[PDB]
Amino acid sequence: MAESHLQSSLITASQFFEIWLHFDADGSGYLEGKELQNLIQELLQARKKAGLELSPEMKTFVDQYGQRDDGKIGIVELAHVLPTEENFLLLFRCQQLKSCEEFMKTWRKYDTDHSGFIETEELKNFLKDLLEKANKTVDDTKLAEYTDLMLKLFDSNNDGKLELTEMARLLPVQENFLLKFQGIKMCGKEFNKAFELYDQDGNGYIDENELDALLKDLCEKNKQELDINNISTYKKNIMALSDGGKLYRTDLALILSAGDN
Repeated sequence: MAESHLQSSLITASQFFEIWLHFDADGSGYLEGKELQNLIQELLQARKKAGLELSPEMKTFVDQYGQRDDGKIGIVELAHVLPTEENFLLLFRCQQLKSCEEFMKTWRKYDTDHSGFIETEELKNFLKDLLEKANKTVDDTKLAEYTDLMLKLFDSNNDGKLELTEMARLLPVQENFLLKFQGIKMCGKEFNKAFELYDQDGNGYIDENELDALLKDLCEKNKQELDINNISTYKKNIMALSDGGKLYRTDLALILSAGDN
């Protein structure tokens, strides 16, 4: 299949997601390291076989990732490795364009007062906002393939909505608190209760401070994913989805919800 779509056309997100899924054996929602040496090995092949020289990015993705055995890649890394959508990717990397933790700040803006996951009509609208960011307005071919990959590659329960791990899979794992935040999954139930704990005034609202008060649990819970150094930062990022410096938990829960859906 790769061999066909890899160097076939500018393939959409589910396709490139499939081609990459081909080697994405551990289905960890990310290409592995060896799988990368195994995938990237198929890339240079898709080129040699499909009669296309390997693009500096594929040949380099291979030169770069051909040794990322102790490394992993998200949807965005592979999204643009293959010529799936040089245009749709503009929003694809919109997560990594300036910041992994910052873009997410914008992800919740349209999320209807930030429900914790975008909607079908909202996310479908969200991609548009991506268009607003790319300053190009990625055509239907760019944003649709995207709109769908958002709710599909992350389909919590298949409602049509969007959670973070999709945006987190297409976002920059490099500094994203999410890739660690997923494993950081306390539990939507502990989220609700801890949050309530952070809700010291009993007002139903958590501010960017409680956020670090949230992380304090987290770092002590997993210094492997939550460092008390970046914890204040982990409080900062969830904050990115909060409301006017005061967070409505519907924004944080998504950061570390086990996947309550």
